[PDB]
Amino acid sequence: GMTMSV
Amino acid sequence: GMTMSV
Amino acid sequence: GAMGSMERASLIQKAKLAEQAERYEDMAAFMKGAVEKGEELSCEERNLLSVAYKNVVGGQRAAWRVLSSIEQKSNEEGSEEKGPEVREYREKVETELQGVCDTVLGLLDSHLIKEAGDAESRVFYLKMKGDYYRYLAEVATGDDKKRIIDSARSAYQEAMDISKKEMPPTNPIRLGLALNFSVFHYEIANSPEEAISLAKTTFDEAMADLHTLSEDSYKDSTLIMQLLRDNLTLWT
Amino acid sequence: GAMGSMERASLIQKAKLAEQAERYEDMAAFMKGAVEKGEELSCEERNLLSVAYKNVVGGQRAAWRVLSSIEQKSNEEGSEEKGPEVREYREKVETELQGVCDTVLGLLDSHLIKEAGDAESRVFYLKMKGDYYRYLAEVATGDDKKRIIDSARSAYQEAMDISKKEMPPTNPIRLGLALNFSVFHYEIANSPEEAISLAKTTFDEAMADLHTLSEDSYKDSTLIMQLLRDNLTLWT
Ligand SMILES: [Cl-]
Ligand SMILES: [Cl-]
Ligand SMILES: [Mg+2]
Ligand SMILES: [Mg+2]
Ligand SMILES: [Mg+2]
Ligand SMILES: [Mg+2]
Repeated sequence: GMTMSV
Repeated sequence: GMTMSV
Repeated sequence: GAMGSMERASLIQKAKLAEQAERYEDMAAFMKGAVEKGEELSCEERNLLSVAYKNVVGGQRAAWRVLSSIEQKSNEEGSEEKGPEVREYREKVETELQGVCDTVLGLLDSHLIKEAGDAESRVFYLKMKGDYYRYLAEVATGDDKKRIIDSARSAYQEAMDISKKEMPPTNPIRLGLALNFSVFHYEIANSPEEAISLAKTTFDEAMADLHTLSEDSYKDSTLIMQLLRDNLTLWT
Repeated sequence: GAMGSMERASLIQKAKLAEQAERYEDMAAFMKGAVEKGEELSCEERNLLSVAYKNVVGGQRAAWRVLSSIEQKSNEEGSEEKGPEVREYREKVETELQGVCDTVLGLLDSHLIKEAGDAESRVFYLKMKGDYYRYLAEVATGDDKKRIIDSARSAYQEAMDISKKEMPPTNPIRLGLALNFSVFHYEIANSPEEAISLAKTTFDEAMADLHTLSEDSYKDSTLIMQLLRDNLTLWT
């Protein structure tokens, strides 16, 4: 559900 | 290890 | 104060929004503004005040402990000298924490406690007074440490005396007060036997009164009884 | 600025202490002070700057989303009217978030980006510029929304062009830039096909270069490759 970014 | 308070 | 222009009800509404957003500094500032309107607080409002500041000072205490641990290691045998920065930053966090405690104690003194006549409000506020003097005691190291400790003790003791006279042994405020006074004895007053005795007697008296309660009240009481048991398991 | 009197090295040291204490607002203020000393930042220092502000704005974004959800529900059919408070408090958090983004963008513009000549610093700072315009875009609703979106796109695109020319496909900065530009396409630019294509091509090119790496570099690269895969699994 969470979109991953860094 | 944690002492409980409220 | 920056909240002086906002309606009391709007401050309460925004305190609840800040809680949902986990914005506890905002939540505390909103509830400070609500207290400063000068009207007494309802049960729900008192718990909003407590939740907000407990979370703010809880984060400060956790950070202070991290920094204090680093500082203590830096003062061991064989630790390289790194200058004043660790001490300075621990002092910065400590000063901010003291400021929050002073703010809460100021709200209690002007004028929450003196207007609180019912046992549920008076015991709640006196427990808070004990709690925030306890947090001041955790970082105290100077001339006034004994007086800070005794201020915590005195507030807890007055709350205990009222709670035993006016509340049943399963009352969650009475139980949480006893839990925290027991922690005060163990962590602050160097009195682990008093801490253990208080927690055991509180637990046993509450156990014997559970039969009087509804299912919902039984859940509220047993939740705090389990915290007393957790401490007793840690301490014995 | 309040950090103008503190040594650069002391600011860096205290930024690392604040990170250990999870005091990210302090960490950001210390690193802002270090940037304002006017010297370029080392690799480690750049990552301290990024960590600090990513955590601060991350908390603000999470709170803004909570409040925006509440506000949207309040504007549905059959929702009781509760006054301006939800909007006001969402606006308060939004303004604070915009202020943090503006601060970061100001540091990049005065004068981190113009002094950054090596690929590793220039790509890092241009990715940051894209990221903080993306965060502004998430809350934008007015006349300048298209220009905010294009500012994010332009910064990401310049970073991508340099990274493809100057860095191997497994470079963690290149990988994280591509990850975030892919998120920009999916969440901001309404371009899910571009998002998917970028993430797949980035992943596959990195896969084919892993054989050149040490065990430690392989761990760093595969960590970010897994984030690309996570998004592809969410999106397909
Ligand atoms: Cl400091
Ligand atoms: Cl507000
Ligand atoms: Mg009024
Ligand atoms: Mg009264
Ligand atoms: Mg100097
Ligand atoms: Mg240069």
